[PDB]
Amino acid sequence: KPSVLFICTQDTKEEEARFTRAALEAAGVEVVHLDPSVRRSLGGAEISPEMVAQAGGMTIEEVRALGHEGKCQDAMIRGAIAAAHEWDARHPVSGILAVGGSMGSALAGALMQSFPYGLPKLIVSTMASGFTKPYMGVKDIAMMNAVTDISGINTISRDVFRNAANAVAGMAKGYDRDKGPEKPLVLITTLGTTETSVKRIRQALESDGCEVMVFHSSGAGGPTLDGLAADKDVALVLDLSPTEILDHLFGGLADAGPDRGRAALRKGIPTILAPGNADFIIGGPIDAAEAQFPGRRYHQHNPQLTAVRTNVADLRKLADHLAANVREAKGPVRVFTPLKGFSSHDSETGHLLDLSVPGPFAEYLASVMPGHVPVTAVDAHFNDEAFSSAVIAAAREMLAAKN
Amino acid sequence: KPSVLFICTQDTKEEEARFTRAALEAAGVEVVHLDPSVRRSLGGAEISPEMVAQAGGMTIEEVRALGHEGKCQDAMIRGAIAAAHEWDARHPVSGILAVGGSMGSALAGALMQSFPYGLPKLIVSTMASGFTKPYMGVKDIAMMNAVTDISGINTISRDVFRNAANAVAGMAKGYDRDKGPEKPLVLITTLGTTETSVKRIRQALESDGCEVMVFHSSGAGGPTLDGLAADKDVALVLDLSPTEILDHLFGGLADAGPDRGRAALRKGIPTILAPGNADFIIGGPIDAAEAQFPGRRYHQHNPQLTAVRTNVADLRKLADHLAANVREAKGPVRVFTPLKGFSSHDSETGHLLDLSVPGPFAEYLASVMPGHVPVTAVDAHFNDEAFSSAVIAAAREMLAA
Ligand SMILES: COc1cc(C(C)=O)ccc1O
Ligand SMILES: COc1cc(C(C)=O)ccc1O
Ligand code: NA
Ligand code: NA
Ligand code: NA
Repeated sequence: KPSVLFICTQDTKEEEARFTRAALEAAGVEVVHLDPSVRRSLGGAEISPEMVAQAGGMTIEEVRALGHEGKCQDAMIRGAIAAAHEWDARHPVSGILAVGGSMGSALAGALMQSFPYGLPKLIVSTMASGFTKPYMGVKDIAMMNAVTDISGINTISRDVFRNAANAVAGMAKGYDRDKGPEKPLVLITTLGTTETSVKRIRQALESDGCEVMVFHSSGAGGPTLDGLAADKDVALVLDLSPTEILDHLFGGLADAGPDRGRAALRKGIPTILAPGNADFIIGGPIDAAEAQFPGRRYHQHNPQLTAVRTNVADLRKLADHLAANVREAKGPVRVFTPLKGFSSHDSETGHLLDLSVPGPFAEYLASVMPGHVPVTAVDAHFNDEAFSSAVIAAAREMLAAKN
Repeated sequence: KPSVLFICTQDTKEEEARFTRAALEAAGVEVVHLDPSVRRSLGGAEISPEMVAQAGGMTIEEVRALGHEGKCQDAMIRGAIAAAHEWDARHPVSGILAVGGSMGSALAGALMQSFPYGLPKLIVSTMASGFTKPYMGVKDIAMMNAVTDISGINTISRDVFRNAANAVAGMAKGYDRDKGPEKPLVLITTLGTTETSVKRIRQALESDGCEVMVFHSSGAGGPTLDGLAADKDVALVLDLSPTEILDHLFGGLADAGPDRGRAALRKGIPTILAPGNADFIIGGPIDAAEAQFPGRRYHQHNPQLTAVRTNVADLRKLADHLAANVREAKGPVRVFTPLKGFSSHDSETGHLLDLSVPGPFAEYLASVMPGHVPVTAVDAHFNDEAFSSAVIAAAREMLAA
């Protein structure tokens, strides 16, 4: 029998998970239930909430002690993705089914984007608003809504759950993981403010036959890349947005701890580094951000998040940290850095342009990197075709290397 | 074996269509391929493009010569829906799978919205924008997207098509159309400018246990309601937006011919009429709309569509036509009309407001409707809670009768 990874929190409405798991089993698959609940642990799940938390580096006690709703969701996203790949590496699944509200669907979307293209993936959403919007697109994720007003406002339809179980079971029984052409797996980090070049890079390498995954470097994406680099078969890492490292260095909101970006280097995966988004630290709401980082220029991204302009002194600490990471690398590394700005905020159309910073940064980064890691300073903005073209050419050389 | 209705244009996706059909067959279903192609008519489709066109009342050559995105789409939607329900009438399907771009996905969505809640439904879209947006919400339609750039930009993936076929076959093999309680079926017409009250009406009757289908009355929706009313077990029709009748009278863009709105009445289904959106005729872009409909007032709804303000005389013609239709009714009919405006364009925060029209229109409408059909003039706007509540109360009485 094929195995389906089933993602569903039991702390709310435990009958949804019970019903859907029974419908999967009745349709002829085995179930591995991953339960990322924070409020209560009901039992009956292969991957318990406690296991989920710890896979991400926190005990559930520590997760429950977070006083920040965003950081708490990030911890369970990080844990769920870590636990799912740690499991799949040893016991491969043939499909992923998720049932959740706004937060649970968002967690499932991120997790599903980190599994291979073509693996069956289905989210059953239970919020009245639209489907979740996974980062940079739905990709191959199938979506169904279970909310109906028939028989009562905001009924959660068991007919949808039954249809979803029968669908995923059908897909899983038809799925042949070791089929089709093998596609080298390329992992990329980005923020919205570096998507222009990241999209060009993605499209070029996919055109070559690679499978490219793109992760949002806002607190959980970088850790997803790091987990894949350690536990799955990755051909190339393009760690182009070190937001989570820079925020770690200065107390920003994307802090994901000190080991961000080290895994690929320790595994010896060919890696390209770039300083996308190094023009800002991510602070909180404007009044808090200004209080935490006085005397700077700010851009209010949304009500919760403020881009805080960096300076040369800030980026020398980033350079030092990246150089130390690279000195631990067990495989090849290249570094590319743009001379005319790091993101769309740091641009002629943005609110944080400061052209005095890229030059000194590039010169210092080259001085601290070891001799076997060349730094290429590109006379372009990050989002210029000249910069994506330079990264693409380098990626293609690293992917052409023979065993 | 159960059957799956498979919607896919072969004139642009022939390889994908044959692959996906084969995958459905391998997974143990029979396939009914409905092919709404507009360029070519390739072999193997149960419901050919020619049938899609003619089931709606046009030859495929006539559809091709429209040259016009909206008129072509409306023709193929009307035809695809008529042909699909005609097939299903005698040979019932157990699921619907569609594979298409922007237009094919939208046609599939409209067709799926005219089939019962819970019947397996999956749209695989092939446009880069992602999923299509079915009118007033996805409800029970499942969505996938097959675009990928791997091995070539704007590829569409065999892995996704195979997953989609396996999914719908699995759902169809597990589907029991007789499971659960019967839901009384209620059909409603609307435009975006009457959605505020229609949403309340839908929610109240769904919460009573009804299945409610809602149709956009822009050229294909009304005809879908009429087809269902003629041929299916319908508990109640709320024909609250006679746009397609008004545009037939004046040559507007939602014209769907002379029989719009008659089927439910001729059959005898309990029906409520209202004059939602009677503040405007639908014209084309503003310059052409002014030339077609001179001497009026206009509101540019989007670059393609202009709302052309109606006047007293126009609405007396509409009332005459509605009354003629009602005199043919074989079952209960009631009428509700709002005294403070017919749509969100005809409101204090709308660009077509004319509060001098609803009062005299309501008087005239009552005078030409037969006396056994009540005509209630509500001292509210169409989209006010008082108006939806009046319609809901009458709907409940008519369902209980
Ligand atoms: C959290 O993700 C983002 C934050 C910013 C800021 C804070 O400007 C920009 C782009 C992003 O994708
Ligand atoms: C074609 O559908 C619509 C047209 C209008 C106009 C022409 O104002 C308003 C709402 C609609 O849902
Ligand atoms: Na949940
Ligand atoms: Na549950
Ligand atoms: Na939930």
